[PDB]
Amino acid sequence: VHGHTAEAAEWYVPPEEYPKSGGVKRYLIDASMVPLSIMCPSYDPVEYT
Amino acid sequence: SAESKDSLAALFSSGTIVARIYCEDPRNTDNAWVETTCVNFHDES
Repeated sequence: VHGHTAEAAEWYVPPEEYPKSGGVKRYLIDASMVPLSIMCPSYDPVEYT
Repeated sequence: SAESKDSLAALFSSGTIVARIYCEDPRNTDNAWVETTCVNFHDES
């Protein structure tokens, strides 16, 4: 009917603005780069407490 | 028909292969014969 598969495991990516943090934003990553089996060399997360 | 087609995809999401048999097809010969796989799509609702 469609012409492809589903091709989506429904991987979760949280929203950019952290709640109740006064506008502090994470480092945005796509849903196809989240798993630890995948390499992803450009991963630079922000440390916030 | 877009979303109705998606509905059809929902229809196509639950199919059971019920049989894989030899056809009694009148076009059959000694060197070429038809064998069928039957797929049943049942709509319960």
